[PDB]
Amino acid sequence: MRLDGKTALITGSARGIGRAFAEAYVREGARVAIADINLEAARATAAEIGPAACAIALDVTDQASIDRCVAELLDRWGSIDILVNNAALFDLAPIVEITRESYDRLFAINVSGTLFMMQAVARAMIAGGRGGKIINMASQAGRRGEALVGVYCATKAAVISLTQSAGLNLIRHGINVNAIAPGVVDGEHWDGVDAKFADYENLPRGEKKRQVGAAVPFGRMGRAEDLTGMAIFLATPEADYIVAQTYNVDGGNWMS
Amino acid sequence: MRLDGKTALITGSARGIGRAFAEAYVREGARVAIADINLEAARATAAEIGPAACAIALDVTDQASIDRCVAELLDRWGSIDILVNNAALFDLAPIVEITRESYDRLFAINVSGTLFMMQAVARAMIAGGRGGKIINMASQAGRRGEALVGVYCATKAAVISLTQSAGLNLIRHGINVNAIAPGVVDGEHWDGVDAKFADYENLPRGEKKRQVGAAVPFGRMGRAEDLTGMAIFLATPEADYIVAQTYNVDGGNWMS
Repeated sequence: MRLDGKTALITGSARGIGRAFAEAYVREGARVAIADINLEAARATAAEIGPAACAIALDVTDQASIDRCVAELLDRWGSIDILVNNAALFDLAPIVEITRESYDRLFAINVSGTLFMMQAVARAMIAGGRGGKIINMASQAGRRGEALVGVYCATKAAVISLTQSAGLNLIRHGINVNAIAPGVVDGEHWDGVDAKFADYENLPRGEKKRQVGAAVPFGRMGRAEDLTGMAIFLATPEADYIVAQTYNVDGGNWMS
Repeated sequence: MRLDGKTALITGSARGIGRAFAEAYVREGARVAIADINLEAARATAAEIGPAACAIALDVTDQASIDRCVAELLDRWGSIDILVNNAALFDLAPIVEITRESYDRLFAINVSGTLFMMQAVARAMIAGGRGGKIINMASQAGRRGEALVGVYCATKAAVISLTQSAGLNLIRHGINVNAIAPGVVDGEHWDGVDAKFADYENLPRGEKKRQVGAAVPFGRMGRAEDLTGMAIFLATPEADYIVAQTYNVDGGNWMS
């Protein structure tokens, strides 16, 4: 019970890593909110997790949806103790092929979504008068640029920047802001991603995903379970002195 | 004449640092384009600099304006050898006071403008078949976040990221992409900026501009003349092996 009697809002937690954190958080005695743009999947996951989880519709790109979300949880819980900006989108393409739609969309969700979601919750925490914890999800992509991932990389670099700015600015109110930077995490999305690289680099279908996983010092592609420990640690008082940091949990993929 | 017989498009060069680069490039024997959103000012500076400089209206936030600018210059010069993305906006405010309006502009001009402007000129350079030089303008603000400069810092962090992604992707076509990161450059704009900080941190009017200047290791605030040397160098062949780098020219304000 490392998170006993605490409330956590996790964005884009209907599936993937977001769901993992939710399950882990609940296991530690915390009440979580499965926020997602599709209320169907949200309710499904929330019901699958138990009485400790509840669903709620959220479009991080829409201010109205953001203010509704926060106000509703405030009445159901009385206070939001932890916020995990997990909602994000991925895409890839060389410089000369980047489209305005790719740019517009990734920045709207990855950057804009994280920022205003932070602002909404931070304003509540300040009012609450008892601080809180905010964890952003960066990525190794945000540490260094890549030839075919310009747009995605740039959004993650921005997240790291915002974590530092928010961190220094909000710590005075007792709010810790830090981020976690995963490396290469397995998931179904790798089917198409691999196809993309295979086509962009003249590589056999499936070679890319193989190369990537073998290049990880640890010796394998990431897993959600590799991240939950840190997700929990940063939310405990044993981390009260950790401010505006981005911790890499990537099996050695990148060293910071 | 280190840039003899070359052409350079410099965005937002009607005034400030952008104008200093243009005057310097013209001194090294190059033909330049004073691109600005205000053609009145653009023409004025072009006439002031001489027969080597021409004016042209450009709004880096509008694809149409971007394509027209490149096409026109291609007819006038035949090729664009150098592109300096200098156009940018500055703004500051605590997290809880950041407006969508502030976010929208800065990202539109500082990030979006740099990316698509890069793509347009890169396309031309690749078609040209003889490569080229691209120089982005970063900032110390892109190296680490600040409490009251969240938006601006995030945009510059994204620039550094885009400079790396483009650098790695375009070097294969003979195009060098790098960035310059100035520290605190003196300006009139500092009049209002100082007022802002003075009001935000309970400081005497003018104390902020003083403190910042005194904190620079070198012993004084930046000047446009401090940056021209690096601007020229990165466009010469002595920098052909320099790829995807961001060089700080800040008198020691930040170390990389």
